[PDB]
Amino acid sequence: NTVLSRANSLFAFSLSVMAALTFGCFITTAFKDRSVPVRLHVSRIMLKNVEDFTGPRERSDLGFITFDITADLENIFDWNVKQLFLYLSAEYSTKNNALNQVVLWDKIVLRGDNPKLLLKDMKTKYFFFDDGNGLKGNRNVTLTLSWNVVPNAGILPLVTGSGHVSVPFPDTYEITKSY
Amino acid sequence: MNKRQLYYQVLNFGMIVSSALMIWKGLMVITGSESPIVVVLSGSMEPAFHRGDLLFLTNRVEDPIRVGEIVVFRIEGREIPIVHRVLKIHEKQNGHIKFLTKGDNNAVDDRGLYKQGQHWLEKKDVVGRARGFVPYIGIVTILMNDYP
Amino acid sequence: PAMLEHLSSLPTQMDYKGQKLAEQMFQGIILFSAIVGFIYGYVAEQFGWTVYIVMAGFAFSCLLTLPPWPIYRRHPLKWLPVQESS
Amino acid sequence: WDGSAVKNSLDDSAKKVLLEKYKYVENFGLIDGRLTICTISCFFAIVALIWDYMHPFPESKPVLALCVISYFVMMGILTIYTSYKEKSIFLVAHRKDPTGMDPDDIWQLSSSLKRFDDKYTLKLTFISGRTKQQREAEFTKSIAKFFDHSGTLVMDAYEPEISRLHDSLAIERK
Ligand SMILES: *[C@@H]1O[C@H](CO)[C@@H](O[C@@H]2O[C@H](CO)[C@@H](O[C@@H]3O[C@H](CO[C@H]4O[C@H](CO)[C@@H](O)[C@H](O)[C@@H]4O)[C@@H](O)[C@H](O[C@H]4O[C@H](CO)[C@@H](O)[C@H](O)[C@@H]4O)[C@@H]3O)[C@H](O)[C@H]2NC(C)=O)[C@H](O)[C@H]1NC(C)=O
Repeated sequence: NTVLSRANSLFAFSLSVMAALTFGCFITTAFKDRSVPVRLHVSRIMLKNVEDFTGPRERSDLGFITFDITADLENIFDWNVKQLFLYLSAEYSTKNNALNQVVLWDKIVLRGDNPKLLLKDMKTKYFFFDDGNGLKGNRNVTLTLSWNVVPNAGILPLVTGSGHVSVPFPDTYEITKSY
Repeated sequence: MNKRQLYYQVLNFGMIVSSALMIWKGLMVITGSESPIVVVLSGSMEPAFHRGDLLFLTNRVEDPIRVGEIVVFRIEGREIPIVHRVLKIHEKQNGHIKFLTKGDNNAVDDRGLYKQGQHWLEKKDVVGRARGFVPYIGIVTILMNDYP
Repeated sequence: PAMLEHLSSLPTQMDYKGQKLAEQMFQGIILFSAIVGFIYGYVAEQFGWTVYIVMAGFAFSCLLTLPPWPIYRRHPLKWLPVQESS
Repeated sequence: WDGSAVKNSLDDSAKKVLLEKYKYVENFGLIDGRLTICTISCFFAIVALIWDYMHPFPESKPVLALCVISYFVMMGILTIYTSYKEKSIFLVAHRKDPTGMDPDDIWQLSSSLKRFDDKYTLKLTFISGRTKQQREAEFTKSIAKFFDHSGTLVMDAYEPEISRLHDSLAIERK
């Protein structure tokens, strides 16, 4: 009847406030182009029981990784960040030109749970799987901590923090005695 | 004959449906591969990525694949686009890429693709990499798709 | 004749410049709520205050939009020149 | 509620009193140009849609990109074509029996009413081929004074403007 004027007005103001919130949200995610890294410090390393697991599926190699972490996150919190995520870049090379990498662990970190992230001798339940059992004879493995976050409505960058640990490896020894 | 009503009908109808379908095709072209803009429906990703989100999609324009990234691919048993996370990489510099994959909040791999002896993701069994997400329109479009 | 004056007989029998200044006030209070929203989001440093200010501004726009303005309906010719009777 | 109702109703009444009193043959052709551009756009749109339905994508990327860039620049030239030729001029009519005379002295007419303002404008011009010169008559008025919500948009209240039109046509055509 006569509510068509109110209908046109509600379409106009609804598209107006929708346009206003969209302009606000990409001006919000526009100016934060710069990112900041994190720091990694590992005291010692422990490496044990690297064994040749002769299995029915493949004849692969199995090993365990145990280390310590000390870090800080008091300069990484942002205004539109929601979730903090971990993944471990453990890159090495084999004899068949295969650049391998195995991740270790992750945490569902919310803003306000833990002000200082430092803990010793953790054990990762994820199986460190070797592809074509060429780790027996490697001379270096390296580790570098990286992370990933999600914004409110923006893009997904990955920022790898600076810091790497390089650990050698013996020739042929099954139950590795490390200090 | 029918001049004016057929005139304005073909005008507004063809304008709306042609413009919508070919800006969709323009997004298909500009994303490199096919790569439609998709919506999330996973349940095992909810502490990491909530329900009802739009996702854009970038592709292989002069960049190789890395680790620590969402990867969307085909499920051929149901023919459904499903996204997970990458966990393992295994490459050789001659043109074949075979690696493992495993989602978040699970101790279970992405089963259904291959057997236990073979790697899960081949380089041709992939859709791409999503850069961006919209957290509000996805609930609206899945409630529109769930309406008959 | 009289066979075509049925459905096309409703133009706006109201003011013009009064609704001009009214829509100026609507866009003004919307931009004012928006600017205090993002400066209070910049000060208080979380997004839920900006959400609450935007939703409160939308609710205030609805509460200033829905009312009839009966005085304006009673006197469209208060500012417009007075129309004649057929 | 919007002005477009009284705009197109007054345009229909103007065309009705034109055909009822002045007896001239209305024509078009810019509408036929709109037919041309919309049918050609739908032609290559449906051809590209069927060609993408029958063939896979990465062997169909580049010429489809060329087609969508061609459609974008075609819509751009269509937009500037509309903004440069079809502002408000809405009708063209030609005369009867040009026995030995050149087809000139042809009039265009337009109705101007801006966004939510009480200032109606009727601008009609004609090309007269005696000196190849245009003459334009303008009306800056308002119509909504006398009648009421019942909608008395009758000829019996608007006839002096048409009287001015036909005796101006008489004193200009001698
Ligand atoms: C540990 O084992 C490695 C290999 O087994 C030996 O080789 C060096 O490793 C370091 C890193 O541990 C390398 O430094 C980085 O190299 C990157 C490219 O090199 C890659 O490819 C070679 C191919 O042989 C691999 O050997 C190597 O491990 C890498 O996988 C660069 O891209 C890096 O640059 C980064 O930092 C700079 C700032 O400095 C940024 O500007 C860049 O954008 C980028 O982020 C980095 O330079 C090094 O190049 C390797 N070679 C040599 C000769 O040193 C290590 O020697 C061994 N260590 C020990 C103690 O045994």
